[PDB]
Amino acid sequence: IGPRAVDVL
Amino acid sequence: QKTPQIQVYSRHPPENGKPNILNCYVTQFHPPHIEIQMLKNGKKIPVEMSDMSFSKDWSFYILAHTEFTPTETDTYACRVKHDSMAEPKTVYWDRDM
Amino acid sequence: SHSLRYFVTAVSRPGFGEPRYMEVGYVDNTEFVRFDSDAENPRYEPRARWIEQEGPEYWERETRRAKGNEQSFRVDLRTALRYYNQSAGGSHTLQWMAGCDVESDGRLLRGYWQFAYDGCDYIALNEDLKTWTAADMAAQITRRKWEQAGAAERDRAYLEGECVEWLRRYLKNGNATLLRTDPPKAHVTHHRRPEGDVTLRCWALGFYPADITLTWQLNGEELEMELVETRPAGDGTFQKWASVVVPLGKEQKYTCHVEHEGLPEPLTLRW
Ligand SMILES: [K+]
Repeated sequence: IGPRAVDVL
Repeated sequence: QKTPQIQVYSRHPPENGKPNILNCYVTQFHPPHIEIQMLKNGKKIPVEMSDMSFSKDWSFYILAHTEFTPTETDTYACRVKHDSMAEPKTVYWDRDM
Repeated sequence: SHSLRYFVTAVSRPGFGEPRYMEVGYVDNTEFVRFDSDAENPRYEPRARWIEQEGPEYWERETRRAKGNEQSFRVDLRTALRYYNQSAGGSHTLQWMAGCDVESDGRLLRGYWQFAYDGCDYIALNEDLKTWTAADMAAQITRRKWEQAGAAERDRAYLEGECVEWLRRYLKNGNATLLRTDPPKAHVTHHRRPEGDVTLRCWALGFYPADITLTWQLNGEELEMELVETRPAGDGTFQKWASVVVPLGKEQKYTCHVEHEGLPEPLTLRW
């Protein structure tokens, strides 16, 4: 299963 | 801006008369917006396009293809327009490559 | 060793509306799932038979994760505009690659978590899975926010944890497809040139996976060779050729050599 890019630039 | 590299080639070794697929494989471009057309004797063929992918160096790639039946005399090409180039780039199919 | 990787792209669409948002998952370089916000009712979709064995829970949780990521990417794109002082009317792209390379013994060999903006390196998780390399001043601003948030700790937990665990599960369930091989079918073609000499072209066709070595030898020494990039047939298999120019009548002194993981041993052929 895939990752979650919860931290934003 | 990265300039697309193109190969134009058949699925199977090309048999004059035997039905086949023509591919136009386009790689190493950025940005991902691209226009790809396949030509038969200079005229636009009405072409499936793979879904887009990018490679580990971030550059995009895609596969266009169309069904075709090679003859002694029909010429074929892939024409690509992309923002990295001033003008559309046309690559002609060479049945030996 | 084996790898599980996700490749994600967002492309902004100036005017009004959502960016294009795409995710693709791979096991050892072959696509098994995809998400595409341009589909009508966009869902995570299977791209091979083996992953279709997963139940509706998998499909639903993955679809949800993708849609959550779409929102983070939307925020990311707007933030990037502000950091670079760019206008709202241009298209911009943000790409991300994340995943794990895992050894035989189950050790994590390398974890990846990295981003590019408009095709250039932006920020990357270092091999230590604790610090970030920042390409520029924008990415240094991002780095400070991620250092304060403890991003790397959570990222590393995914890469060491779920990424490894799910890769093992996928290999268990789908190893017939994921580990399949199709050896090359090779032949040589012969093309007389106007100059009176001959091009010999060694073709490798119908092979899987993509990695291959093609060489030409003369009196069993290597050498003069033209060589196309490996290319898809369109049916899941790959093609490559290598060619040399030789005297007419001396074709027999040249041999073409093909190495590929699908072969019981190296192939040697001639015209
Ligand atoms: K997945």
